[PDB]
Amino acid sequence: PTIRLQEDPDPEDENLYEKNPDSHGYDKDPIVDLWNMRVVFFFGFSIVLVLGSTFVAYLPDYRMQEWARREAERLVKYREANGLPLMESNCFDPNKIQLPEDED
Amino acid sequence: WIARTFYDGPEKNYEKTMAILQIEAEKAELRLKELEVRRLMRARGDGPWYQYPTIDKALIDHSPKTTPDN
Amino acid sequence: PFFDVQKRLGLDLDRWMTIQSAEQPHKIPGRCHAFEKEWIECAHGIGGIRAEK
Amino acid sequence: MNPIIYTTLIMTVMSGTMLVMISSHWLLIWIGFEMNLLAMIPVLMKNFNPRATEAATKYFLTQATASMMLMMAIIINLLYSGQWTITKMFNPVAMTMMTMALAMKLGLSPFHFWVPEVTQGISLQAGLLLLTWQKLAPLSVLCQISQSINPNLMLTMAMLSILIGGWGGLNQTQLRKIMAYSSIAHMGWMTAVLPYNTTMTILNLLIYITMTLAMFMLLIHSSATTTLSLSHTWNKMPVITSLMMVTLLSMGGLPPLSGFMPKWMIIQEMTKNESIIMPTLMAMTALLNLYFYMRLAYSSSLTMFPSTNNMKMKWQFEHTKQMKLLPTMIVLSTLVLPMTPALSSLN
Amino acid sequence: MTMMSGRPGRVPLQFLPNEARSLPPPKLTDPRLVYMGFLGYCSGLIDNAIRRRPVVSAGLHRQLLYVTSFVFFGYYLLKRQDYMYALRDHDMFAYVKSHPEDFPEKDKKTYGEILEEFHPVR
Amino acid sequence: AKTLLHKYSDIPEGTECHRKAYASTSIGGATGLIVSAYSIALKPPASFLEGVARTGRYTFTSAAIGAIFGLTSCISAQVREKPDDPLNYFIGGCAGGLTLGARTRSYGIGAAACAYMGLTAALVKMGQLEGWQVFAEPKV
Amino acid sequence: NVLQIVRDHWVHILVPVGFVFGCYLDRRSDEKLTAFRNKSLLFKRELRPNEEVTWK
Amino acid sequence: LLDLIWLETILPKTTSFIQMKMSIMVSNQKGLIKLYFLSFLITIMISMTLFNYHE
Amino acid sequence: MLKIIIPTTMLLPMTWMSKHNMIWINATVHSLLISLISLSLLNQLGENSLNFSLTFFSDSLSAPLLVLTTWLLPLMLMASQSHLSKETTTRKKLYITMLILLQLFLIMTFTATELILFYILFEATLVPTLIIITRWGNQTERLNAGLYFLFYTLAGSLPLLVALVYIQNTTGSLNFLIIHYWSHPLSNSWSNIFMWLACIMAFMVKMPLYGLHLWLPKAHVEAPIAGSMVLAAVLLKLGGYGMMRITTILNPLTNYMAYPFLMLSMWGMIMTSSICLRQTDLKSLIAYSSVSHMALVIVAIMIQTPWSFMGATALMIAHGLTSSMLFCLANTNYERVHSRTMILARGLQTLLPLMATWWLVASLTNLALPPSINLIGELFIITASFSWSNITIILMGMNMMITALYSLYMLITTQRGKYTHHINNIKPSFTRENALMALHILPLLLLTLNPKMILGPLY
Ligand SMILES: CCCCCCCCCCCCCCCCCC(=O)OC[C@H](COP(=O)([O-])OCC(O)COP(=O)([O-])OC[C@@H](COC(=O)CCCCCCCCCCCCCCCCC)OC(=O)CCCCCCCCCCCCCCCCC)OC(=O)CCCCCCCCCCCCCCCCC
Ligand SMILES: CCCCCCCCCCCCCCCCCC(=O)OC[C@H](COP(=O)([O-])OCC(O)COP(=O)([O-])OC[C@@H](COC(=O)CCCCCCCCCCCCCCCCC)OC(=O)CCCCCCCCCCCCCCCCC)OC(=O)CCCCCCCCCCCCCCCCC
Ligand SMILES: CCCCCCCCCCCCCCCCC[C@@H](O)O[C@H](CO[C@H](O)CCCCCCCCCCCCCCC)COP(=O)(O)OCC[N+](C)(C)C
Ligand SMILES: CCCCCCCCCCCCCCCCC[C@@H](O)O[C@H](CO[C@H](O)CCCCCCCCCCCCCCC)COP(=O)(O)OCC[N+](C)(C)C
Ligand SMILES: CCCCCCCC/C=C\CCCCCCCC(=O)O[C@H](COC(=O)CCCCCCC/C=C/CCCCCCCC)COP(=O)(O)OCCN
Repeated sequence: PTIRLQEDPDPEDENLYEKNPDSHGYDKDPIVDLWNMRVVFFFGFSIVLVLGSTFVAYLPDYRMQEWARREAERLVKYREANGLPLMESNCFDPNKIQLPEDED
Repeated sequence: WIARTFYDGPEKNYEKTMAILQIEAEKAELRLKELEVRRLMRARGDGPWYQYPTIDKALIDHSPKTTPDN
Repeated sequence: PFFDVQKRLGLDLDRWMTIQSAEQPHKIPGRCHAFEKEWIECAHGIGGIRAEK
Repeated sequence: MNPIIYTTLIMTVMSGTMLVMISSHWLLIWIGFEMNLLAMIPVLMKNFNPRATEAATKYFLTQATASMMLMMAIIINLLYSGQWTITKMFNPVAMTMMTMALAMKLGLSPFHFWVPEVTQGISLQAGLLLLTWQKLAPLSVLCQISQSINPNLMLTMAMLSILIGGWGGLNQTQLRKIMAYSSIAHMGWMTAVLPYNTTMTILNLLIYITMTLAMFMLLIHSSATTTLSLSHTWNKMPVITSLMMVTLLSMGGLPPLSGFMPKWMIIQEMTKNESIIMPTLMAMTALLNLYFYMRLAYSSSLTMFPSTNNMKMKWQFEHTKQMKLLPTMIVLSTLVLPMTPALSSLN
Repeated sequence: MTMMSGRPGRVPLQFLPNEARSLPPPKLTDPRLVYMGFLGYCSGLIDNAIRRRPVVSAGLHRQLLYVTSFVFFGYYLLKRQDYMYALRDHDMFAYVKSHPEDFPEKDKKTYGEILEEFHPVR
Repeated sequence: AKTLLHKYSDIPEGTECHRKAYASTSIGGATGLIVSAYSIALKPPASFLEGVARTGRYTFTSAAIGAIFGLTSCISAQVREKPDDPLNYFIGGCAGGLTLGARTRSYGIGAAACAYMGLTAALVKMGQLEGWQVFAEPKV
Repeated sequence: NVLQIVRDHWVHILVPVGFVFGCYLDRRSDEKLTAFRNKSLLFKRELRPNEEVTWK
Repeated sequence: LLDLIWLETILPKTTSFIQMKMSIMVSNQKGLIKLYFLSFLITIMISMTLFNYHE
Repeated sequence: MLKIIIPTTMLLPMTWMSKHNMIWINATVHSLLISLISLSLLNQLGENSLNFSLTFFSDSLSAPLLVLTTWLLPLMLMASQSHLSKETTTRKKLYITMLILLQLFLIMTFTATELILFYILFEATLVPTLIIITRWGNQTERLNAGLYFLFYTLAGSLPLLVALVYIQNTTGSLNFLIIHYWSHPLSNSWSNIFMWLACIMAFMVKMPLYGLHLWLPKAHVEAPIAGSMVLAAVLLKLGGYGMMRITTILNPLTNYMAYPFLMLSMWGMIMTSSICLRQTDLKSLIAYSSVSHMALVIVAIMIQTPWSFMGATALMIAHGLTSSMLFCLANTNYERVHSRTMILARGLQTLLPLMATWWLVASLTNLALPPSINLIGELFIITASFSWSNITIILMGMNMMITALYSLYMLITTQRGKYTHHINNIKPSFTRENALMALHILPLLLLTLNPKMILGPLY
């Protein structure tokens, strides 16, 4: 047969614009395709995108940034008024630290 | 409104972390102790574990044996 | 591995032939009856690891 | 062969295995091995042809030599201590003889050459029986005498088994030989952890038995003994090839499938002792078994091979005999990992 | 290496000793039991698929039997596993109690007294 | 056997290079003898003289690989005055690999053998230093 | 007429039901970690005259 | 030179070559019981000498 | 966090119980709803993580990755349904099932509290990807690609498992909280060096590290579009997440150990950027660009500074989005002309103007135009490296040049010039493709509007 087997010829690609000039490229069924477009656009842009950005933008301050700022202002005010240094090189009180007896 | 509707206070997460940490630390200490106990029991054989069978003494026949010296 | 059916049912399928000091016919003793009898009584119930020492 | 005779022979094989498994006397264990071999020989020759005869002859020669070495080990042990109970094996020479004889019985390397030949020479049912049921008795004896084992010898044989299983299975187009080499590698895995924990050995044996049963039952369902024969199955039963691919994935050891559970646990156990290098080498070697499982999956499920015309007629008929335990075996061989802690019930 | 086979007082083929009756049984809503039922359902679905039947609708009695059998086996499997772990913990604690020399509770030191080397990241 | 291994290991690293080379040669030779025995068993040589030739070839090569490895490793260790250093074993392994490549008359074999044998010998020295166990005794 | 509509669109409740079940299971999981409720040094507090727990 | 040749030559191609060669070595047996029963004898002697004599 | 895990397991039977012509709609809608639900994980604390239970926890490092995964699922659903039109219903449901299983595994991976559960899930992610590549790929090399994708991973990850169990025998726990609180220094010994290598090389091969990257061009070129999207967007970030987690136990051995990986990463970013300049295949160029960016992330994790960690997080998120967009862009042209040669189809700006606008935005974001989060992460990493050693500004600087070149090169080859005369089947762009591009690109700029949400826990 000069051939190796029986095979179907390679089919040509179908153009969705041939049967539906306004096709949206979702499905060959016009109604199913239109509703696929509608649900994608509504739940992607209208629901998740805008409402999610609004929700994230107004997320309450659990990172405690304003609290840290107010605490810093209080500490700075007290230390400046009392004449103490603004920050100490030791974050732990040396009275609670027991260094080794001998260094020699 | 978001914090009131969707989220709880910080004390809940704080104390839940306390409980989780306590449980996990106890599990870690128990694992280390179990490994040590297994090592000791297998080395000595004086515990309930790693007991290998020996001959039952109930199989011995304590009767005269046709000769005085067994 | 070892399913102790004999011990569970109290059957004694083959334990009668395991040791030399176990009820021979006509009470015929083994050549080393006393030594085996002593070793078995020493090692009984304390486990193989402790028995080996 | 008469169905009554075949049933009697299968029951005799099983009874020999249980006699090995319930005995406390070395003579009774040897007798169980003898009876098992005697009843097993005709099962290999159920469908008569020269290849089956050659396979049965090779199996008989190997098992007879192994049984004679087993008897010699028992006699030497009796000589150095008048003990018949299966116990800590008071003599080291007798223990070496026992280890070598049981390795020959199990098909552990380097006493492995007979397994692919025997598996290839017999039918799929006899191969199923040989590769699943015939492992229980020697492994049970090995579990019983584990305390007196020489770790060097069995660890050498286990590593050799894994290496040889992977390398030999890499070269096979016959499905039965692929199964035999996989069996050799899994035997190595089960024997590697024996001196450290027998519960892991039992768990690995159970998972391997489930996977092998599912694989062999799927190979019986679609009458394929070669790669090219199995490449036609998608045109007749695609669900069978899909389940085959997932089963091969599980046997390869990939998470989250059940085949990952034994190796994982074994590795963990070997790190509870020091033993760091051996598990690493064992996993790196098991990658070879994974490779040829993947090649089989490529040939049968993930691609579509050309078919024949007469296959059309096969579309019009159905499978008459249906294996009842196939779905449960597939499910157990794939979706069982989340139930891993249940292994505590084994000890 | 066998850890628990030679443990004194062990009945050969019991699978559930009387002592295990002293432990709380697993709840019928245990997620492990639910997973076992899921395994039974999967087995039923695969059974339908292999025999070329409607997978979801073919045999409701067969699928029910599959799920019930898996749950029934899983309940006792979980009971035995819990019993084994309880036994392990009991033996461990008893051995620790009876060998104080091997498990000494040494002095606890505060972090203000222990010198830890500092390795800067730079 | 372990007698040869103990004979090799008893001598300190950078001392008595001739004795260490002799022990390594023995270890290499023994390995060659086993390999040739298995090779003859599984692949018959069709003639007794051909089998003798194959045995001699394998045994000589193994002995040569071991001799050069031991000599080079000991010489490097004593020259650098740095025992307990895996680099000496790396040089010994690569020298053995180049010896194998010359024996088989192949550049790729020589390069691969140098790299792999050097890495393996360095790993063996590391395991000796740190106490890594290939066959760990059961402890738990 | 709603029989066909239901038999076609009954698969649209699986995900919301799963979400609600997940919330319930998360609450049940939270119920099992109350060993330090109103006991930490940082948040230890005397209870209000009416309330029973500081958080559920 | 690097990506298509040498990085390929060292890691994956060397591994494939070695595994294929070892597979050919391991699985090329004529199926004669004489040869590998001789191998069994050699193995038994080696195991009796190396492992059994060192206890 | 079962409130996100359970809805995906419910996505499974919904897909398998759907009508033959409604699978895509249901899957897309409910995936988008799940993404909206998962958006709540961004409310993180400043001191510790959100510890949901004994099994799952959410950190500031994992929440953006979870959001990225849940957002990517609908995009892959939209991209896949074009080339699977002629496929039977059962195989379409199987493809959707594979995608759902992959998303479930990734979600459970990014929140596991224990390292061994993380390992199990991070390895379970292999099976659906391999099945997708080797079954729904187009050409014959896909099979080979699958093998390269598999063993390259496993050879790296099998040692890690060993190390993991070893650690649990020494410290008694693999819980990340207990591991962090009870951390101890690593000594300088051969055993510790090999423990370091075992803990690190799996994640290195996942990134992938230069020299260990040969699997990636094959896997990303031979895979279908959804496979490429998930491979480039999320699966590469598993290595970075795992490395950032595991580095807490490797100090101070890390300073000595990192050197070879740092030099490999820098010279390899240079080499891969150079490779992108001479590439006849459009997908291979994007793959090698991914390799370059991941090399930058490797350097960032390895130098181990807070700024470097923030840069790594930002760059990982940005690269995921950008690479997914670029792969979709290339797939549009491939579906039009059924070829991957870059010079086959030219002058596409004349025929497809809005598609050319999408190409321009994607290429602009690839080269890290400010103030995009790509540039934020890149600049933070560069500053950290400069603090590490002032000479690094050379190599990084060279990268910043070469990258731009090839990026614009790609654009200039595809969109500008004159159209090929004999190609007469360039249909107008569909609404689906434009929507896919827009849903890729808008979150990037929205994230730029608020950058602290993707800067990680060190913020
Ligand atoms: C982790 C979280 C939890 C997840 C757990 C893991 C996954 C789930 C469990 C797995 C087992 C479940 C299903 C097993 C049976 C499947 C067999 C089958 O063929 O299915 C076809 C069957 C359709 O057949 P049909 O309806 O008779 O008519 C079509 C013809 O049969 C037409 O059929 P055909 O034969 O002519 O078509 C041929 C086709 C047929 O070939 C197949 O269908 C392949 C099926 C193989 C099953 C998997 C193997 C064993 C399980 C291992 C799973 C591994 C998971 C781990 C991750 C690794 C991934 C592999 O073969 C091919 O085309 C070759 C394509 C090559 C692709 C290779 C990929 C295959 C592996 C994919 C496995 C993914 C997991 C299973 C997903 C479910 C699949 C249905 O599917 C179903 O309808 C059943 C599936 C859904 C049932 C459950 C839904 C319950 C009711 C809904 C309500 C939910 C209740 C919620 C509770 C609260 C109340 C509100
Ligand atoms: C992650 C990023 C990327 C990384 C990965 C990628 C990059 C790395 C991997 C790529 C390169 C690795 C390949 C290694 C060599 C492969 C050999 C091979 O393919 O064999 C099969 C292949 C098949 O051959 P065949 O079938 O067996 O026989 C037919 C022959 O083709 C017929 O042959 P023929 O008649 O034409 O002539 C052959 C003959 C003569 O060949 C010729 O005809 C022409 C002359 C060529 C030889 C050049 C030597 C003199 C010039 C070298 C100057 C110094 C080196 C540069 C450093 C400068 C320092 C500032 O060669 C010889 O006789 C061999 C004598 C040995 C001399 C060369 C060995 C030197 C080793 C280097 C030591 C470096 C130490 C560390 C340095 C630290 C400081 C940086 O063999 C060859 O054809 C090639 C022969 C020459 C190979 C040796 C050249 C050495 C290459 C450098 C080695 C360093 C890399 C490994 C380092 C780690 C090792 C522990
Ligand atoms: C087509 C033609 C286009 C041209 C015409 C366009 C017309 C104009 C439209 C463009 C708008 C210009 C933008 C200018 C900035 C205004 C908005 C800004 O002010 O809001 C920011 C807020 O923006 C948001 O925070 C960022 C959006 C969140 C992004 C999340 C993406 C949504 C999820 C989707 C999936 C994501 C996948 C990726 C995973 C990481 C401010 O942040 P913040 O300083 O705080 O606010 C302080 C006060 N608060 C805190 C009380 C609220
Ligand atoms: C891949 C899945 C593997 C599953 C394997 C098959 C599952 C179904 C088989 C059903 C088992 C029937 C046993 C129940 C009848 C009672 C018999 C009972 O008395 O046996 C006792 C013991 O009970 C059994 O051993 C328990 C079997 C339970 C097997 C399941 C464990 C699998 C590991 C986790 C995988 C997930 C399981 C999922 C289940 C569907 C005897 O104890 P003992 O005589 O002193 O031990 C002998 C061995 N020793 C001495 C060496 C220790
Ligand atoms: C596609 C590429 C992927 C391949 C990369 C794979 C290589 C990974 C690196 C090697 C990992 C091996 C280590 C395994 C886990 C070690 C855990 C550990 O800490 O064990 C050490 C021991 O460390 C070891 O035993 C490791 C020895 C190495 C054996 C296996 C060698 C594998 C190859 C080594 C060279 C490869 C180098 C990296 C790969 C380079 C890229 C090709 C401590 O044990 P102890 O005995 O108790 O010591 C204290 C008391 N004495």
